Amino acid sequence: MKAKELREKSVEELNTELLNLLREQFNLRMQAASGQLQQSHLLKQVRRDVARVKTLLNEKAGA
Amino acid sequence: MIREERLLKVLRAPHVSEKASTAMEKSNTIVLKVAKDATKAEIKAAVQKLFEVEVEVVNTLVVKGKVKRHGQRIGRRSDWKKAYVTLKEGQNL
Amino acid sequence: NNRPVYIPRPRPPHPRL
Amino acid sequence: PSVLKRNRSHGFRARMATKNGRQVLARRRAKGRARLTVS
RNA sequence: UAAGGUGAUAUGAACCGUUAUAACCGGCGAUUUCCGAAUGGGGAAACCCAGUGUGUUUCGACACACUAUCAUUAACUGAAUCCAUAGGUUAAUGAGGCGAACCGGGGGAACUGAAACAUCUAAGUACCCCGAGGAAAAGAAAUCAACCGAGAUUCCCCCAGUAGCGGCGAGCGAACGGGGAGCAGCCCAGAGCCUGAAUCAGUGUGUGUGUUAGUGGAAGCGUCUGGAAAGGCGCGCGAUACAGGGUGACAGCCCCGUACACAAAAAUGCACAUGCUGUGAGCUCGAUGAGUAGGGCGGGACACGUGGUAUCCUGUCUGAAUA
RNA sequence: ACCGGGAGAUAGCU
RNA sequence: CGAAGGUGUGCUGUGAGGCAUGCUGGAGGUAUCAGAAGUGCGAAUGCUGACAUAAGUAACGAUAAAGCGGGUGAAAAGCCCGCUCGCCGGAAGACCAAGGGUUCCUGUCCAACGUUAAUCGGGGCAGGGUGAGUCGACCCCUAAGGCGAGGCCGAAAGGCGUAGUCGAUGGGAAACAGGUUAAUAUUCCUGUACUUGGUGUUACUGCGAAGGGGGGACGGAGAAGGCUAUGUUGGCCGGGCGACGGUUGUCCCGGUUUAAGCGUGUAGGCUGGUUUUCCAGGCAAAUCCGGAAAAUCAAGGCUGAGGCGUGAUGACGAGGCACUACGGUGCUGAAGCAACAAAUGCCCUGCUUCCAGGAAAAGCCUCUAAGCAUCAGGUAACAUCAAAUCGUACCCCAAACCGA
Repeated sequence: MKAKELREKSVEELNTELLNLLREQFNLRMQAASGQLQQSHLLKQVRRDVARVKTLLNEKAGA
Repeated sequence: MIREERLLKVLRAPHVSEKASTAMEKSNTIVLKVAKDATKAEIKAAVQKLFEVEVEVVNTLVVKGKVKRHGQRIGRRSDWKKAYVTLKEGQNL
Repeated sequence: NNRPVYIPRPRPPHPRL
Repeated sequence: PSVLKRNRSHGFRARMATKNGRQVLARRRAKGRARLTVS
């Protein structure tokens, strides 16, 4: 989904990063303790998504 | 002001133990494994922002790694910080 | 959850388990 | 002995302070030992 | 490039895609916690304490950028002593560390043999410190033997363990000349005629050759031993590829694949012609890098005792012209 | 005194 | 259809050796001819791995000492429960420092260890366990010591040193009663408390820093009294009438505890108090301190354990009442007062004597130049908060540190 975040503006990228970190990071981390998180690829997917988001905002803005 | 991103990147996960289960109702206290530093102010602000609960004081401790020697060379476990959070009246997961 | 740890094959004089 | 005096006499910083400490550390690094001075 | 993949110990669920957003490789980029030259201060290496400039829907502290040292340059201020300088502030230039040896330097032993021994090989070696560059160092003549001689230096072959020296005792090591890789000479010190015309550096253009991932790439079956054939036997073919490696025993024709022909969106080394920017065509006649050459006093050193001292730096005194 | 080197040292002898 | 190697036989030559083969071996060896040997081992107290006799030999580790009924377990003088005997008890007990680094608790196992044994353990595996404004570290200052910007002597070196710098085992502020789990309590829960700093409100309102004063901040030796912990006794409360002679009594068993703070400021110790003048004293400053002189009063001022009422219509509790995985959980829970002795603890850094004069700085009270003295700053009370970070398991004169 590289093109999805590539076109987004700085404010939209910040909002996406905020909502992702708030919801998905914990919804996978809290469930990762025990009794939940049947699918394990969600952690890797969210980590890659946040890494891609952080990769942006360094060249789109301030460069 | 503490950045919400920092608040979200200090709480690792709740710690499951029988002592924690007893404390859930004995004193309305919970145990959470948190980041290495996990300053009381930052973690308290994170808890208030996320769970919308009331906390007056949070205790902190560090658990030393346990040396493990099974078959191969000795091994150590990463040191982790545990926080006892006492909620005033609000009960939440 | 990660119950399986993949215990390795031990020595001839190993804990009987 | 005590850990304080041990570090002050043969610790990384203590040895590095003297001129010969740099040579000793370079020799150790060339040797490849995991621990340089202590701990 | 792609139909398999989430590197392994070391299995399992989990899913990701199948013809171009699975995954892998390479080029260009961003992030790059703490100690470590560690550079804001302290400090027991991976710890603590801080100071300024920016933005805070709780303005209780957070997040981003700087805060060590040498000499110099630019600019602004500024003592002795009016400008001038001593001193101060902002930005820049290189560096304090590591890396195994290679060069130039500053110091530097001990054991051992020579009748012990002055002295010497030992040994300017082991070892300590500074700079250095892919080479460094050194080197275009007041260079060498002197009566004939070459015209840069470096290294190799002998020349040559030869001449000589040494309580002629241990050992030490020459020169000239010849043959080889290689050759380039010079710069300005200074006036005119003539100009950005040769050469050099930078900046872009397009070509070739390579690198940083890669593509294609020839030809085989039967029987017996046979655990399985790649082994004996029937025979055919490829070969610009019978180097090598893997496949249930020894494989050219099972595979990777070697010969050979191709491949670059982007960067990168070298060779080209050129727009542009700077050092700067070519000719003439001068001219000789000055307190210098030389000499004297006093240091260390050619086996040796400043000595009859040719010579190496001078602590110090004298002291010519430039063919 | 220990470490690494001079030094796989040195004369006689086992 | 069986290579090298291993292992036996037979045939061979004067010999180092050569050939065939049974079995194992299950994949390489190599005719003849020439070259290189890290080339042929039987000892150098030669070096590395394994295996021996000495040998079932002393010892099984202070000569404090174990035994029985029941339970787990197949196996119990070594484990678990109950009973009896014994040892230490100014320790062989308990709490901290250095040191060790999870050895601490639970569940589970017997690969290896415990001088033989385990089902057990300071052993393996899995889980849990350490909660701090009041404990300490941390941080401010600091002694010896180091570094030691500038800077002096000094050919280079070397010697020395202004300021700063760290450097604690030294000085600087604060919490206890009861409970809590198998492992954590000055931390968690009820209470009452206290310290440092910021903001606002109310009321009053002379501060700064350097400059000073007391204090911080101190040595050795010697003796007296009171108080407290603690213990004995008396009364009181609850439970009892003795396996066998007596034992309703002048009888036996258990309890009769409560912290810090708050006001009282006593016993004791120290100082004699009030007013006025100067200081050439504190680098010129002082409204504070001390020194030098006058008038007045007698018992004023400082320090000071312990006891007293609150803290505490509490907790703690002897001993009972219900549910129980028999391990335990909840409720109630009577009395809780006097006399004596007394310490190394406190009054007490108190009192007498002495030479060897027994550190310094910071925080803290004092009034102090300019100025503000409506303001700002300072003081009394209330509300709001912040006090970060680091160890809080366990052993710690010992089975866990140092000696293998």
